[PDB]
Amino acid sequence: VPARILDGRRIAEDLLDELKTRVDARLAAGQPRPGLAVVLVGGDPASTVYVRNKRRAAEKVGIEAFDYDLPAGTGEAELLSLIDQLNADPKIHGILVQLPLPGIADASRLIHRIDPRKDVDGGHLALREFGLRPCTPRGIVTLLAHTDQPVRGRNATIVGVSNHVGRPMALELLIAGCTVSCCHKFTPADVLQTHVRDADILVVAVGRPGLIPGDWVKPGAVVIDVGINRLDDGRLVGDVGFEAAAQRASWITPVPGGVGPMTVATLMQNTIEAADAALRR
Repeated sequence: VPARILDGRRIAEDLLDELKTRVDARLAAGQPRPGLAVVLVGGDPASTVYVRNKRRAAEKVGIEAFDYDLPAGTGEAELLSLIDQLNADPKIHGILVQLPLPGIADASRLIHRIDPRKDVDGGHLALREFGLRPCTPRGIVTLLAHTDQPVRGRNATIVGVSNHVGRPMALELLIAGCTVSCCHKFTPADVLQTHVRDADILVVAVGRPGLIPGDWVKPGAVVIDVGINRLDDGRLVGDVGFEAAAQRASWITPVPGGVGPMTVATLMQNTIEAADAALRR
């Protein structure tokens, strides 16, 4: 695609650096290093990769990763037993169990057994993967700073299903000097089209496939499409027609799919928050 890929990688790296600073400040203050148990059952290739990315993120931050790789065919009973052991171990601050578990379609009883104070994992929109949860309102500017595209003086359009997720992004773009328009899922299609066609910065957070045909995208635009729509046939698409969009945009977010680095980095952040919460009573 002539458009470059605007993905979670650099915002993740930045967050891991910040998290390593926090773990160092904890160790400077005599506190334990946070421990993360990551459980993998079986040898599914994608899962093995996901778990390796988690453990590697953990080591990069200085969290001690305690690895449990268990054979396929391990039953619910043995997993509950393991979980109970991790629950009881004071050096373990967070517990992640990698899904899916071979032969255990419903993982609910296992997930619920994880002590809530160690439940560090705990979605029609890929907000977490792009640092665009409402609780991180500076996210959209951080993401755009990892393009080579100007912000100030440019036209931004935000297409949102809730006023609530769009509002902090609209706001940060206003403060960054953008001329901003907010369109709702109910905005008439012709009006929507007009505002997409004018947008150098396009943020789409609706969760409806096909909402924005790719050819509407302004040449040179930054397209940030966080919808995650599961189609009829299993496939994942965003709210924007990716192939058509990617011939016009200067930067575009990737087709959703898999577990990106920013999600993993946020799991490390949750681990350190859990370890920090445990120093109370």
